[PDB]
Amino acid sequence: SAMDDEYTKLLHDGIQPVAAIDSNFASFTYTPRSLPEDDTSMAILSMLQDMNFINNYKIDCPTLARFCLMVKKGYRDPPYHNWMHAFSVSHFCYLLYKNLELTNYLEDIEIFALFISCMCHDLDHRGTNNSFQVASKSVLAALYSSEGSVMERHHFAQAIAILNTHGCNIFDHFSRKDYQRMLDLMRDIILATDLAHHLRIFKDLQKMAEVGYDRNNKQHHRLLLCLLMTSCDLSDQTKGWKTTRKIAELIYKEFFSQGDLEKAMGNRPMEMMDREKAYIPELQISFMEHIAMPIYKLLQDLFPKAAELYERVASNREHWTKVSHKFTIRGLPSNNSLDFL
Ligand SMILES: Cc1cc([C@H]2CCCN(C(=O)c3ccc4ccccc4c3)C2)n2ncnc2n1
Ligand SMILES: [Mg+2]
Ligand SMILES: [Zn+2]
Repeated sequence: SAMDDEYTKLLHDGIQPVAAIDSNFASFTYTPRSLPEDDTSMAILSMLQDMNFINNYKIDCPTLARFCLMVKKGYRDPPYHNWMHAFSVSHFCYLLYKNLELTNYLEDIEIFALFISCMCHDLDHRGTNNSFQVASKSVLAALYSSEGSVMERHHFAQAIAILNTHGCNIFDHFSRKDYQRMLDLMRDIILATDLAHHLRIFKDLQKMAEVGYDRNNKQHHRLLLCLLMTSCDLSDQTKGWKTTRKIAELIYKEFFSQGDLEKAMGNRPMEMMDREKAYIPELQISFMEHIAMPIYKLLQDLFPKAAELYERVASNREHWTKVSHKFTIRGLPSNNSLDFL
């Protein structure tokens, strides 16, 4: 068994110093997708250690090693919503911790919940979205469609199922009150990853940003955790152009595969999921303008040190404008043939 030897080494070899992963591992310029997948569970432990969660919460090391491997194992391999996505989202949470002084805004247990939620937030994703669950009358829709956020409820339920697996409950020494709090936070934070939920609370986020963050305001904590989660989830867009071009490839491969399935079901896919209609530069510009940029502008409004993130996302949006002309075929194709007509 592969997990078992992986577990044995994770537990008995000791936790690698976070600096040994990469020289700018803690920088907003680092691209966590550069880390070999085989190295990621140890990197999770290193980040947990560096944020002092292992010692502060007296987390059992065998239990933690098992949990981390179980969470990794709990992801399938669609083009985008896979473990490397969850790992990179988790890494960005770590970056927020290291760069933005979250301890001035949030409780320790909230920051811990955010990170664990990042690890778990897309568990068992099947490469299709909430709309598809309903349209395809999936088991997940049968369970959760009446509440909405079908996939996100599933990701949360999967997280709980991992904790309820013998040897994997990293929280089971917590007080009943603290345990209840952690699982409630995980619920809220994972459900916040539904972009429909983000769009619903957007005005509230703006309102919070304009009056000013009040650390004594419980609703402000809740709003901030949502914004931070969303910021982690979309953080691929805060990297260099090469990263975001690759992530566009992954997203649309996943989306177009769904679209093909919808067509086969006799359903007309959304344009962004229809490989015959989707014009990727215009779609990406739309995503950046209408969704990503305002999120990181809000983050900047709240945390001035986050300015560079917004600036990157803005820069990436302008890059799509710049390359768009390359999507139109001028001259002949390289084979000199018009066969594709
Ligand atoms: C890091 C990142 C993550 C994502 C998606 C992840 C899954 C959910 N997403 C959507 O439902 C969604 C919503 C609105 C959209 C509008 C225009 C184009 C695409 C859209 C996609 C976002 N995209 N999509 C494009 N670039 C991304 N970059
Ligand atoms: Mg998700
Ligand atoms: Zn995600």
